[PDB]
Amino acid sequence: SEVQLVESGGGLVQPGGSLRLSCAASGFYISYSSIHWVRQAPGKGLEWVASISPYSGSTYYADSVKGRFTISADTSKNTAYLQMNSLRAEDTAVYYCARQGYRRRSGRGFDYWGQGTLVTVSSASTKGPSVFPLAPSSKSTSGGTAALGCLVKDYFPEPVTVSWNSGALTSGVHTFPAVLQSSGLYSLSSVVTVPSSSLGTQTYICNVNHKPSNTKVDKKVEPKSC
Amino acid sequence: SDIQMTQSPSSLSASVGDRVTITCRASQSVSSAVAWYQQKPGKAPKLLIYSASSLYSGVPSRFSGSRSGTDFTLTISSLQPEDFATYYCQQSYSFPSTFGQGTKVEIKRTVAAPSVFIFPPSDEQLKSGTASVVCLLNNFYPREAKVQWKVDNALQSGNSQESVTEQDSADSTYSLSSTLTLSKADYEKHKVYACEVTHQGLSSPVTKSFNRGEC
RNA sequence: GGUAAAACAGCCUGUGGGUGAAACACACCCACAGGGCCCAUUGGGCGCUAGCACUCUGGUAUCACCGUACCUUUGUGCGCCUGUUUUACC
Repeated sequence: SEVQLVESGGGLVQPGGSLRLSCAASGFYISYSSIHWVRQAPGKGLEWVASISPYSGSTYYADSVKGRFTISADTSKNTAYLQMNSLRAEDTAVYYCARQGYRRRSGRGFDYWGQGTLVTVSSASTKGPSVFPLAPSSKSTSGGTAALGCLVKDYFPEPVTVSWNSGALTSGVHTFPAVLQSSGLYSLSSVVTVPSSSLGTQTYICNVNHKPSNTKVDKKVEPKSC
Repeated sequence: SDIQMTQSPSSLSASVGDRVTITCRASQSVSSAVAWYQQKPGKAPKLLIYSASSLYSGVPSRFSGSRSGTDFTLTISSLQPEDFATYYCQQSYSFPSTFGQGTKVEIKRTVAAPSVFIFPPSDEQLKSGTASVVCLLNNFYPREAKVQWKVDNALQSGNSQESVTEQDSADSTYSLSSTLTLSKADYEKHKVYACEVTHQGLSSPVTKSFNRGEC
């Protein structure tokens, strides 16, 4: 849509380290709005982090981050920031920037939001995933529909994206929540259901992205014969 | 002292077409400076209501907000399948800003038995050294489901893990994956691998299986 | 914004309400409380003044009385300065 907030800066960081998140604005000028950061620990609720007011530059902070975090606003780049120092395990969360809308149009509601970026505070090291196919068969066929998938194993940290046929194939798709293994690595699988008659003609490819380890894998999933 | 927004219920289930009420209770006056948000799995919150009772532009009129002193209510006049989400109230009266703990709204629908599919480990995985057997339970309701792994008719314990999708925004169903993890040396000590599923939509439990080396 | 013509307000200090792309800060508007200075003091005045007109209260010089001129003070209208708003044209 018209107004967008595009964030960056996330990733793995050592405990006691630092990260700067960016919030790039489009379709409006951050100088006329208040800009907020809100986080969401995985599985948990929204937690407001900080805000910066227009025309005064006044800044405000949740007590859990006061003195460690610094919000700022570079109007000449139309970009806001969050500088995060002395990060603790409990700072792991998805971080959102949000525009407080115009007073006369949406009160103090947060009318636009970034798509979020994940900060993992961990002393563990980054490892790319292994992508294995989940082939369709007569043992994944039922009533003209067949299931095939990709098994995305042994990676850290979250997240991974999985699309299918470069995003040409969307319906019937299930990408499951990652599961944390006893090794401390994550794995998940993405499955898709397709017309069984298409298993001969149509190529199915799962695309797996794991930015923390620069990994970007395309893996063709072809039928086996059970 | 920071203002608390006490939100209730923590979750609810409602059938499609039901009127849904969510309540938020401020620990001190917040005037009308209250917003409601809808957050869908994987996605940023979206604004529904501002100034406690004003409908954000673009938001369907089946959503509405009301205020009575420090009690704030979000209402869905007729719940739709796409209204599956977690809903949050927020106070913007004083700093620091505060959100309620959220309310996860679930859709109640008719029973749907899962379709059950099994996936033998790939050749590519085996020569790296391990073996994952995947059991897929697809598009079932309700979420409760039993997955039993039998290896040559011997039950497994602590040898598998399950993951469940969020409720589907269109048909209100669930899908689940159970994956049996086994070393290659162990995987080749047995022949039959069976996923056994119990679910309320199934008049009797459904078993899918395969023999090793013959997939 | 430019031009032209108006309106409303303007001693100080706080406070509150609002509006300005606006939670605070800032700017402006609108109220309230308290205070200061001037006066002819149960009350009235105060954006600023070396000026102007008139008036009024006290003086000072002429001076028998009367009358005249200047000062001062009460106001009114100017002159001078600021803020906001409105209209017409460009």
